Amino acid sequence: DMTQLTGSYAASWLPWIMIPLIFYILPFPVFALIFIWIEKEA
Amino acid sequence: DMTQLTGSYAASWLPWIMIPLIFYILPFPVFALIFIWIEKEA
Amino acid sequence: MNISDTQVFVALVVALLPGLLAFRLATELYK
Amino acid sequence: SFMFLITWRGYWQELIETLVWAHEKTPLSFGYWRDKPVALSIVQARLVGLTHFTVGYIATYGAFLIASTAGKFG
Amino acid sequence: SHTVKIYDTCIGCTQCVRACPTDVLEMVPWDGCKAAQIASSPRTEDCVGCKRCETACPTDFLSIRVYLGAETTRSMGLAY
Amino acid sequence: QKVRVVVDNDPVPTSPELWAKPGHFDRTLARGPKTTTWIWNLHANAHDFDTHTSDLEDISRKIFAAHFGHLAVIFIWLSGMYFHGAKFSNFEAWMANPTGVKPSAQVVWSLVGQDILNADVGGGFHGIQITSGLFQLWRAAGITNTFQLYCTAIGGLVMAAIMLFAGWFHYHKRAPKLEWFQNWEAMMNHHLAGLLGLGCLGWAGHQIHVALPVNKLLDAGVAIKDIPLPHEFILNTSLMAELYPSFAKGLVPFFTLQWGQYADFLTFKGGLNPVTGGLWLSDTAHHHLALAVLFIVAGHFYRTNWGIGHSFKEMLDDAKSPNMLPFLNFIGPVGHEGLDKIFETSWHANLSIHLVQFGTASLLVAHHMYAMPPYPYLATDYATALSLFTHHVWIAGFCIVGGAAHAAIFMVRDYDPAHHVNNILDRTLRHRDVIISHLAWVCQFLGFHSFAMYCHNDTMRAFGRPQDMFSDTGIQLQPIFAQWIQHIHTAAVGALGTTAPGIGAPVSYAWGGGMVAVGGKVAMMPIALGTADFLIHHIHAFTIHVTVLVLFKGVLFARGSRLVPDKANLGFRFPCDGPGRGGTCQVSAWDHVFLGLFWMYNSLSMVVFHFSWKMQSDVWGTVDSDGIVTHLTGGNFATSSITNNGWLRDFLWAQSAQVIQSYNSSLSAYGLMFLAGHFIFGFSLMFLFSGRGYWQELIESIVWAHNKLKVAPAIQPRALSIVHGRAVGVAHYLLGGIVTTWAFFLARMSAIG
Amino acid sequence: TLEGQTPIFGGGTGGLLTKAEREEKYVITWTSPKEQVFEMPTGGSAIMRQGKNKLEIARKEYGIALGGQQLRAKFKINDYKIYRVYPNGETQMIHPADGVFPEKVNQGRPKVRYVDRNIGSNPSPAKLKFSGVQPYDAP
Amino acid sequence: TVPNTISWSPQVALIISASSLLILLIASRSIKYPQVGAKLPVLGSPSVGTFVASMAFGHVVGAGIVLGLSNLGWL
Amino acid sequence: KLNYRLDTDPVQPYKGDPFNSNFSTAITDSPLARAFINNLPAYRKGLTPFMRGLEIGMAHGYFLVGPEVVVGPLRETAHGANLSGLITAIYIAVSACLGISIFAITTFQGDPRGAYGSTSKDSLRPLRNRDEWYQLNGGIFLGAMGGAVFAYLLLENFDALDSILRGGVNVN
Ligand code: F6C
Ligand code: CLA
Ligand code: CLA
Ligand code: CLA
Ligand code: CLA
Ligand code: CLA
Ligand SMILES: CC1=C(/C=C/C(C)=C/C=C/C(C)=C/C=C/C=C(C)/C=C/C=C(C)/C=C/C2=C(C)CCCC2(C)C)C(C)(C)CCC1
Ligand SMILES: CC1=C(/C=C/C(C)=C/C=C/C(C)=C/C=C/C=C(C)/C=C/C=C(C)/C=C/C2=C(C)CCCC2(C)C)C(C)(C)CCC1
Ligand SMILES: CC1=C(C/C=C(\C)CCC[C@H](C)CCC[C@H](C)CCCC(C)C)C(=O)c2ccccc2C1=O
Ligand SMILES: [Ca+2]
Repeated sequence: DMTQLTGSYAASWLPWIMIPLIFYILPFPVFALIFIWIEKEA
Repeated sequence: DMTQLTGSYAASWLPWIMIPLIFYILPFPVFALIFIWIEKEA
Repeated sequence: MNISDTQVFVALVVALLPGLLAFRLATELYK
Repeated sequence: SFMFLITWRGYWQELIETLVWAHEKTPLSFGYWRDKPVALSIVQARLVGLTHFTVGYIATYGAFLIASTAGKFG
Repeated sequence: SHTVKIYDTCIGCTQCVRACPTDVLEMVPWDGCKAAQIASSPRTEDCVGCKRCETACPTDFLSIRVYLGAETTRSMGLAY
Repeated sequence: QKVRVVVDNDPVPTSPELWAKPGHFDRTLARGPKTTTWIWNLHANAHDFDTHTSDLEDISRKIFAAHFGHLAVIFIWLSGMYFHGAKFSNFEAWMANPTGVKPSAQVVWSLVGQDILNADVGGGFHGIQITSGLFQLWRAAGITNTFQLYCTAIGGLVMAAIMLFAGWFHYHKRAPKLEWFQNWEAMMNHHLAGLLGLGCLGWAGHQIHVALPVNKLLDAGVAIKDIPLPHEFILNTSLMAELYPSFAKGLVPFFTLQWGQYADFLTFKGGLNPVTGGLWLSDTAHHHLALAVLFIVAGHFYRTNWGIGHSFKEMLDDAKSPNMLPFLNFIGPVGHEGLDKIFETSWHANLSIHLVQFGTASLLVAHHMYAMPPYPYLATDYATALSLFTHHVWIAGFCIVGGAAHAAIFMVRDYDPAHHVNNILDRTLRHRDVIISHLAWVCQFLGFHSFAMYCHNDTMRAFGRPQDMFSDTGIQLQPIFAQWIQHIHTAAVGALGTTAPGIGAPVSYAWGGGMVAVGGKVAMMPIALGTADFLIHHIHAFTIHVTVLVLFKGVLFARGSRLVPDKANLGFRFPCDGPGRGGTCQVSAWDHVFLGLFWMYNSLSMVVFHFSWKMQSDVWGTVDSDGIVTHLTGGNFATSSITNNGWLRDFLWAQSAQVIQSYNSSLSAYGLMFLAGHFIFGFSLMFLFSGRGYWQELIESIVWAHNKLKVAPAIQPRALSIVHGRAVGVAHYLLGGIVTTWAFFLARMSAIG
Repeated sequence: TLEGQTPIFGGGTGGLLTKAEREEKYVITWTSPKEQVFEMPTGGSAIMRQGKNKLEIARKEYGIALGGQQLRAKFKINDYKIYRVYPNGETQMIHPADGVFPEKVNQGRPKVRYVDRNIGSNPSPAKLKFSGVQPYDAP
Repeated sequence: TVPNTISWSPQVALIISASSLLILLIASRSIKYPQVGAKLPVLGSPSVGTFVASMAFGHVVGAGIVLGLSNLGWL
Repeated sequence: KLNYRLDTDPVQPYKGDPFNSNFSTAITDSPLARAFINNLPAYRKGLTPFMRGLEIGMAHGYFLVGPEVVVGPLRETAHGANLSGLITAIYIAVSACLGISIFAITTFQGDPRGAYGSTSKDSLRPLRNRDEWYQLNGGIFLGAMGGAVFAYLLLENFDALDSILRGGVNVN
């Protein structure tokens, strides 16, 4: 059916979790890591 | 039907929220304001 | 035919004017 | 890109100063800059504007190139 | 801070010192020109880099040169 | 005694010696050119009179004389329109068949194939279809033949010569003293009662005695030749009584205050004339007559020489705390006291206010003329209706930017801190960060909640989720307050109940009340407002607020800022204060005008785009015998204008078909000018994106080549100054963009209008 | 401590900010012959008192602009001094540095950042690679 | 309907004459600068400018009153 | 001849200092404005930093659920709309609390820059210690989660609450 995102390829559940992880789950922690890195006192 | 409070007047949802607000939502905060007012040290 | 929703809302907004002026008078009398 | 390329730095530095005043005088805004906000440098503005100009240049033509050919053929 | 250098072509016209908006420059005794004075930059920490001094300098080429360097609070002209 | 005429006799000799002395007005320019920058400076400072001399009296005399010169220019231009409409026009053919003939008053010669531009405009005539509305204006004035237009053309030339002599006379022979120019009360009294009041009365006389009788016959269907000349309605009083019975009573009802007798020709109908689609000429006659009385009465408000009247100084000095309203006392204990010094000495401050109000007036002209078409056969002439709205919108925008420009000039040059001590002007400058920061915030709120919701609509539509869009069929944003006003204004005339019983028809059919059609085309009909109108109106709110932010920041920070505290000493127009402080490019108030010009263009482009699309989609069209209206773009504004892909596709791409396919036809000039505008826009980007340091170095190598061949000029070539490059860039940018829209609008309307 | 009476000013938005209390602040003091209206460096008008005045300013350029372009040029006041005030209370007088205005030559002032050559004889940057020495700083 | 206007009658003359007279009594004793310019009893000795102003305003107010009354059937 | 008229000025210098970039206005210095602002949980005298965060989070988490319930992409069904609103409030609050954490990490190194330095006198930013910011952050997160869930429970049981507030539960 064409009412939902699906995948006929192997392990189609991988995009189901990797797209949220890379794009709106991990990026804020990654920004926090970089922000701490670029603000550290000498 | 006469199994519930209803209103044929305009904006009958107003008593639905205004009666709880004046009578058992806001009065305790109001009493808190008055209690602080009448106990303040000189 | 009683008043409409707009009339009730207008009265609520209009009543704010004596509401604020009552607060101004009450605090002024407290001085 | 036209904003970065046409408007230049001193206009934005004066505007940022006004926003700096507003933040300091607003209650409940507990945040405060560790790095003082300044307008982008003169050279940086040319680079940033050129980057937007180029990216828009490539994206606009790339979309048109693909759509006008793939829409009329395979 | 910015670096301000004065070269030997200075004629001691005092125009760079008068043009400086943050009092970076002063005129010191000298003997290389008829005016018997030369510009000096003892307070480059207060230099903002406006290059008003270079505009005022009448010699060709400039007797005073400003090289923009590390940016500080007062070199960026920040009141905050 | 206080108001008197004092002049100087022969203050400036009339000699052409200074004609051969370019730059004589400026001390620096008088020495002559050494570089090409001198040439540009000569033209840039030509009319900057306050830099020619510091004498305010001499400055004021230059203002007075130059204003006569500009009046002469306008009279020559007006004479040209009347002459071309009397010699190279199909005006007589159009007067016979207004609904089937295209107005045309420009004819081209046949030398290089440009005679193809002589379009088939009907009436057995070949020429360019004009969109200025001259024919509709002349018909409403009672003009019926080309001879009357020819007489007006000659009169315009005579008035141009009189204006030119007046400027020479009042500068070289009898130049008024500075005290004469400072009579605020006398000037207001004479310009209210004598200029606006007497002009309205004089035009009311022309309408009642000429325009109404001629137009009543025209709308009745009688031929041009059968209509008597306008003076016949004055001599033969029997003719004028047949048309309007009340003229049988003469002037008796006027002097006896029985004005109700005059109701037959001073009507109060409202609505539109069904025959022509314009406003009733009897309605406009009573309108102008009421204006004349109101203005003349207003002309006795100020105290000149007889004790009676109000004084500007007394009024201003009283408007302060605690004399204000209790909630308006924040203006401080000084208030408007000290503002009188501004109007004594600052011409720029007055120019700032007056340019703003021409922007207000021209905006009212644009909005009120499309919705209440005042001329016969104007509403159905879609080419003219679109051109008139667009032209006056653009004129208003330039005037508004000019008002902000000369407000900044006043602050830099004429403002004196000693005159403004804790007054409202001083207090405004002392909380300028308050004003600019709040204005910056509301600009971001408006931009997010107007434009980013269009981006929301584009993404939802692209996703195939129309239900999540901001639209009438999705998440609705109804402009309820504007809808409420339309209902109130329709119910006022009887079409918060009947608050204006005297008007029969609706004041404007755009608010409701019905539809008017003239020649099988819609003159005016209700303009419904939905979600698409809510979004576009808040686009206008966003763009206007940002244009205010750019200009008002420049005025408030013209003296200086936290970055450059002494910008006033640097002047109104300077490029920068160097790369220091991180970079101070475009800090002066002049660059805020320069940046504000772009934002005025961006704001007004969407205003005329909103007008053009909405009128073509929901108002203009053709009416069949059954009363069914098919619109020019088929009502696609509601569903297509809610995304900017719809603007790109259904407005820019779709409606540019006429101008893009105009080659090998009479509209080919619009096609050529369409590309011409695109060229100048791209050409301007060279000046805006670059800097003179590159160009000066490039000129060095070019000068080397000329030096190699002993052909280097003595006037050394210089790159344009930093400010000059910005001025050239913005001038070509606005010229290119406006010409592009001009050809886009006119080509489409000359074909389907 | 710095003595003087602040000019009559009703308040403004261009005054001191957090930087004055955190990093540094500047004070300009001068003596005027009469009470008169001057322009604050950051907008608005203020009234300087009859005696000796004291104005707190966010940046040193404000003092140079006020003292140089208004006090000296317009009001013929030549005794203005600019101090730098630190949050710890330390105050140092920075203008005029030695009591004599910089534009007037004064004995005992050394030459600072003077290059004993014309600007066209600066070495090429290729000669100074990896040495950390700028061409204008080269001997 | 067009508001009713009445033919000339002594009543409209009375209203205009009274309105001018009342304005003359008030203006000569209330305005800021009377007795300015060339001089013309119970009045404060108004100047020619004050008198012409009072009569002109008497016509303005009088016309408004008579038109307003006639419109409303004597209000 | 010079009259500033400051003594009768409705708008005075803020806190008697004319050079602190502020005015004494109805918004900044009126008795009602000061009473309301200074008694908000961010400024209320004597509150522990955790208790400040608990009240602030409680109020903010509660109302943050609403926007996605009514105009969100799951608004077609009541159960889905409530879940999306709860998740949106959780995501926003957790993002804010992450920003608060890294604010405390970077601001309080040595002597903090700006308004949080030792010599700063910013009356609008009174949390001058790193410990206070972490205690505030704990209250912010727990309050926001609790307020968001409280709004979620009321919206999920809206049919029961509607009968509750109309007396429909008194039929049987
Ligand atoms: C940090 C902290 C802080 C704070 C607190 O604390 C603040 C606050 C304020 C107040 C006061 C006001 C109002 C608000 C609003 O409405 O607006 C905004 C919005 C928002 C949304 C903002 C935001 C908020 C916060 C940031 C929150 C955060 C949270 C998150 C979630 C985190 C996340 C994290 C992760 C990791 C990513 C404002 C503002 C302004 N801003 Mg401002 N902020 C800041 C930050 C920042 C930065 C970074 C920048 C850069 C981008 C800027 C910018 C800006 C501008 C342009 C302007 C304007 O205009 C405005 C004004 O002035 O008016 C008047 N600003 N501010
Ligand atoms: C009732 C008297 C009267 C009238 C009608 C005017 C009209 C005008 N004045 Mg003016 N003025 C007056 C009294 C009057 N002034 C007095 C008493 C003073 C001294 C305080 C001034 C001081 C003054 C200054 C300082 C300036 C003006 C300017 C102007 C012009 C403004 C531009 C405009 O709107 O174009 C209107 C366009 C027109 C075509 C109007 C007609 C123009 C002619 C000259 C008017 C002729 C009318 C005359 C009664 C003949 C009528 C013939 C027929 C109808 C019977 C306008 C022509 C400005 C200007 O542009 O100067 C040139 C300007 O800078 N006036
Ligand atoms: C009644 C209207 C009016 C009047 C009397 C003035 C008067 C003045 N303005 Mg002003 N101005 C106005 C409207 C007006 N302005 C408007 C509407 C704007 C907004 C655009 C401005 C923007 C403006 C700026 C930004 C500046 C002035 C300046 C000046 C002063 C010097 C004039 C000057 O530079 O010569 C004009 C000399 C020129 C060479 C300009 C001609 C070139 C134009 C731009 C080309 C126009 C293109 C053409 C119409 C279409 C294409 C032509 C074709 C051949 C391609 C003078 C006091 C200057 C100043 O120093 O003030 C103190 C200044 O910097 N004004
Ligand atoms: C550089 C090579 C490259 C690129 C551009 C992409 C691009 C993409 N992958 Mg992918 N992938 C790659 C290599 C790459 N792949 C390899 C080698 C593997 C096997 C381990 C996978 C396994 C994989 C899975 C299992 C999935 C994707 C998915 C996707 C899509 C969403 C992004 C995502 O979830 O990443 C996921 C990325 C990984 C799981 C591992 C990526 C490993 C590569 C080698 C990292 C490369 C790092 C890069 C070179 C450094 C950049 C430097 C910086 C300066 C730019 C996107 C089209 C998703 C998809 O199909 O959505 C529809 C998805 O679910 N990828
Ligand atoms: C409120 C003023 C006003 C209005 C609404 C009109 C309306 C009209 N006039 Mg008219 N006119 C006016 C004043 C006005 N006039 C004055 C003062 C004169 C000269 C003394 C004339 C001279 C005149 C002639 C000679 C002709 C007209 C014609 C017309 C009709 C064509 C439409 C038009 O002109 O645009 C409508 C205009 C507007 C909507 C606005 C412009 C009016 C002024 C500029 C408004 C100024 C307000 C300003 C922005 C605020 C100032 C600041 C504030 C502090 C005071 C229309 C019925 C033509 C016709 O044949 O009629 C059918 C025609 O041939 N008029
Ligand atoms: C389309 C191009 C474009 C855009 C988007 C902007 C945007 C802006 N300009 Mg601008 N400008 C432009 C062209 C543009 N300009 C050009 C060509 C010029 C030359 C004349 C200027 C000259 C100019 C001046 C002189 C001024 C501005 C100002 C502004 C700001 C107005 C406030 C606002 O709208 O906030 C809302 C922001 C937007 C509408 C931007 C688009 C946001 C998108 C739609 C949503 C993004 C969603 C999300 C956040 C994305 C995050 C994803 C993550 C991965 C990054 C804003 C940042 C003014 C300003 O700063 O005042 C505050 C101001 O003074 N501009
Ligand atoms: C806006 C504009 C325009 C214009 C328009 C028009 C058209 C206007 C008009 C205007 C007018 C139209 C005006 C008028 C005026 C008038 C007057 C000023 C008059 C006067 C009169 C008198 C003074 C009289 C006298 C007498 C005699 C002679 C005898 C007996 C007694 C008596 C007293 C009655 C144009 C487009 C161009 C341009 C742009 C802008
Ligand atoms: C200023 C003002 C105002 C405003 C106000 C507002 C803005 C409000 C809001 C409010 C709000 C917005 C509120 C909220 C609140 C909240 C709450 C009250 C909550 C609670 C919660 C809870 C209780 C929770 C719990 C929990 C937890 C903790 C855990 C487990 C689970 C549970 C759920 C149990 C107005 C305009 C009116 C008027 C004027 C003034
Ligand atoms: C192109 C450019 C120049 C170069 C432009 C110059 C030097 C002006 C040249 C003007 C010419 C000489 C005017 C005449 C051009 C006509 C087209 C000649 C007509 C010839 C007839 C025979 C047809 C700048 O100087 C500059 C300065 C600052 C910012 C941007 C720029 C910039 O973009
Ligand atoms: Ca029960």
